[PDB]
Amino acid sequence: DPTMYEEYYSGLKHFIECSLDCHRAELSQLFYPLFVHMYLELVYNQHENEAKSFFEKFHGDQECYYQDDLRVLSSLTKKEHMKGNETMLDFRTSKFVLRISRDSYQLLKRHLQEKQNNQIWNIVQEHLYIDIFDGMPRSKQQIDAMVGSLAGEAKREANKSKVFFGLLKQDPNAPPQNRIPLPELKDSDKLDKIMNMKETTKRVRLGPDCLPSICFYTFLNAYQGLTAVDVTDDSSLIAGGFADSTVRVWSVTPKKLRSVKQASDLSLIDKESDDVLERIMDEKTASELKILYGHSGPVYGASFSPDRNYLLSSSEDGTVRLWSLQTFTCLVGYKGHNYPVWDTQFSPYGYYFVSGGHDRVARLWATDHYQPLRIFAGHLADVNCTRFHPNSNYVATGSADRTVRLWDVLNGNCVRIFTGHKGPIHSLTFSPNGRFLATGATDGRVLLWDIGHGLMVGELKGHTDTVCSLRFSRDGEILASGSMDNTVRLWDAIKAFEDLTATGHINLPENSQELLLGTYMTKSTPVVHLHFTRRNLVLAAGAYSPQ
Amino acid sequence: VASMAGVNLSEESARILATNSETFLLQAPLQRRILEIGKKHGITELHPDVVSYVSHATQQRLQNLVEKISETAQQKNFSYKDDDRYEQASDVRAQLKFFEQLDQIEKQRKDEQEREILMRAAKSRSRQEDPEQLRLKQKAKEMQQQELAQMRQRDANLTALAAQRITRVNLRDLIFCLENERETSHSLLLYKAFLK
Amino acid sequence: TPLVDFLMQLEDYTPTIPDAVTGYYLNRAGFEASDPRIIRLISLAAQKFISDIANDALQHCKMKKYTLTMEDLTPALSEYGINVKKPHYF
Amino acid sequence: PKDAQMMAQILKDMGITEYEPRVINQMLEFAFRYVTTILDDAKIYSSHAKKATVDADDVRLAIQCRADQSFTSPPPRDFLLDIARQRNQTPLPLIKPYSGPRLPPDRYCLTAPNYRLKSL
Amino acid sequence: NQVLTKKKLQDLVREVDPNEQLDEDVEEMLLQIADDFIESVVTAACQLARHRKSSTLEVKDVQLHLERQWNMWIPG
Repeated sequence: DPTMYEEYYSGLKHFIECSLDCHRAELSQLFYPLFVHMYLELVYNQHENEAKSFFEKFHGDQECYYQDDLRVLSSLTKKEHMKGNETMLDFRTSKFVLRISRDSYQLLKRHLQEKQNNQIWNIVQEHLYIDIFDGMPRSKQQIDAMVGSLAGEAKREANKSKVFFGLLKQDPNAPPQNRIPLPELKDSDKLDKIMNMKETTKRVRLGPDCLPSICFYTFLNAYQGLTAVDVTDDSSLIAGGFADSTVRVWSVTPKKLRSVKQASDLSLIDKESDDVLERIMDEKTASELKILYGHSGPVYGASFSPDRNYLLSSSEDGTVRLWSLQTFTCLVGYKGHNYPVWDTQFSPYGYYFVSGGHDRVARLWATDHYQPLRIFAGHLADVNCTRFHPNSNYVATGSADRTVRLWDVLNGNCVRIFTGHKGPIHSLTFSPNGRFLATGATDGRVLLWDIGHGLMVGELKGHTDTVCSLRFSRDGEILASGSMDNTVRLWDAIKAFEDLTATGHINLPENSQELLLGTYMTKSTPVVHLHFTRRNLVLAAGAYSPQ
Repeated sequence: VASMAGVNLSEESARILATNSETFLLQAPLQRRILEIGKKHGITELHPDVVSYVSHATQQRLQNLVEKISETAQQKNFSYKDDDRYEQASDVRAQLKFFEQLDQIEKQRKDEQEREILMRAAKSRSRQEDPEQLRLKQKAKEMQQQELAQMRQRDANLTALAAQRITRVNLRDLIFCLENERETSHSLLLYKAFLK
Repeated sequence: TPLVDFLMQLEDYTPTIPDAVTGYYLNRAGFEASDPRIIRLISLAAQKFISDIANDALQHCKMKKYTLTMEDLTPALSEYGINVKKPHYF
Repeated sequence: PKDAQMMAQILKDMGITEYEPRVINQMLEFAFRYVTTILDDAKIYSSHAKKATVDADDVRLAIQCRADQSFTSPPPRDFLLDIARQRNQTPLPLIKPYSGPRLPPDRYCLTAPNYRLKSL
Repeated sequence: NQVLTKKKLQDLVREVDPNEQLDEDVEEMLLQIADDFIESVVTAACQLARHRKSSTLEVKDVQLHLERQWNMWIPG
């Protein structure tokens, strides 16, 4: 067996490239998983020289989007090198899904059911799933749009579960209010939405004509590296997570950051007064900047609560920290990861929060328990991003294995798997409808996914480097994208969703040029955050790095 | 012992004086335990001084960990407020007592608002149809005030008739002594202990 | 309370390491400057560690004073259980 | 240099185009630290087996007994999926409506009277 | 099958502090740590013994794994 793997793979490589061009582009999908599963089985059975020869002969006929995985594999030559990788260990035990059409599968099975190639047929039916759809064979630039992950292009039986992608309060896609036990709406929280709809009165309709104004909030000195930004829902606070293990809150309105008075000062005043909150504020402590200490590592996540208290921060030391914004101290340290927590976010109702880390899970916490409630443990690499749905019944977790996964908060089940990115996903955002999801990664592609159909609905390919920030407008009219090419691109998020299967795919339009409303370049400044004011004004924050 | 000025020598000699300032494994099931793992390597029999050496090695592993979790389980039993060399700097917990009083006041306010809304539901010279919740519920409010009077005369009738600190080690103290040492810092036994 | 007395004396004491530099590496690890005297005790403890290593290295140099070489730091840190490494690649 | 020019090719084979000049100097410092603790343990294992020449099985032993302690990994997928389904089976608790600032029990928070010494 | 009888572990705590009580969770985790220690030590000692070309697992093999990976230095 092992000395003739360069005869099995080169025989199937000769069959596919000699096929007709309609089936050739679809049968080129099983070049990459058959190259890795034959290479990893050689190095697991301690056949290093043969493994090295196979890698040298076939690595360069692999698709260009796979270079990073190919480099990790070139390093892997021993068995014990792979026994502690835990990403190729989970790749060897899982099954590549490999969605192919029935018109091309008949040519494949008429070349594998014969005894002439019963060995490569034995590897296919051991290591590869094949998910068959009845339809046209896809084009090469459509197959290129939806592949790219390891154990990628998942089954349609995963993307057929019922997802309550509607907003709460009739919408038939909306979940009930008692599905997830969400917290009560207090009179101070009801007072927030009264002044929120005064901002909505001045909210402009953006569209492709009235392009929004962008106010860049640059961090000027920032010689400790800025790693996390968050803005409150009303543009009042801006948090900064830095590499010197600090969180720094800035007030952007002309209203200094005050702490509440100490317990001796609150005991002498009375409650039940109308002023109460005003009475409690301390004016002795009033700055335009509050520095928060306590992480022993670079703060990677930053998340405000919707009631403008309760800053959240996660860092390299494996803890998620809940900072008060009334006392400006730390309250809780959530130690569930032993590994760098790459992101955290509060729920849009403010009770639960999700944190994704290097240990390839995302935990669901509740700010009341020292232990999590849900563990979302299906990714094969680091959970880079963690985003809540606008109804907070679903959590989207992008990751470094080039997949985006929706997770139901009930039962912890993965209800959607979105594959088609070529690099690790570094930004997710939801549409304000709740129907759509924009994801960005290191390939500079912004892929727009449907959530009810579990189908990608568009691909935005204007950016060059890693797209690290996405946000839709408050109306949903414009998706704003910020990346490391120091550009803030605006995309038409209405013309991108004009059409709303069983083939499990739609013919993507190649329409990025018509969906770009504008590109604005920053002065040597990577756009770390993008925020939309409730009057539809774009805010962006990024450390100025002269580089 | 190989290092004469070794740095873990001064640790557990000053740790013991910090705790002063406030296993012997079974030989019969252990000897079967060593031999079964020896089948996977070809170590078919063992030396008779090994099964008591591993028992002395397991003791100095856990005694180095029982002493380590005892000096952090007594770290929480140091009350500063009895001493008056220390001064309080920032109490968030009394601010929380203030919050609890404020929340009781808010709940009282909400009850008053609900009563006002019920009264409005049928405001007239005479009680009005179904929304006349004022006629019955307001009488009940008066009944509830009469019931409070009870919680105050029971405090009066009975008055007229009348006329070595123990240290408990939590799972936090064991987890705190696992992520610090190099072994069991990135281990599946500490990772699972975060959920126990 | 000998150390409590010492820390109370540490106000009006200037250590060899500044508190703007000792406090920088403490803020890097989450330790925030609540009290200057605590920063000063941490600075003095670090100084004692480096000074003790240096004095042991000087006894080794006198046995084999003047220049401190990596072959003096090697037996000085060996009783501490620390194996120092030569550069060897430059 | 000789070994420092190979270090710039290990990074360029991993696609690292931009790096600080102190990056090569301390990966060589780690590579020197790693080989002088394999070979230091290799002659300890050779003296255990009582042979005057440190041969290839001694380095095979010293590598796999140093990689069993030093280089760990995240937990595996069959371990993460077992603790997930043990945790995701428990239903979500209801919320008390006016409990106040929602926090864990006070021995799990960082809210204590937080004392300091009297200056005298 | 259990090698640590959960009562001699309580005498390991009484020798350190006469006034201390562990929790049941803490005791069970301590028993798991002991079991894991025995397994790792024996496996590596057996690797050293196969290396010395032996079927005997003498202490020299157990003593070497403590000094190099755990730094215990138990008198033999």
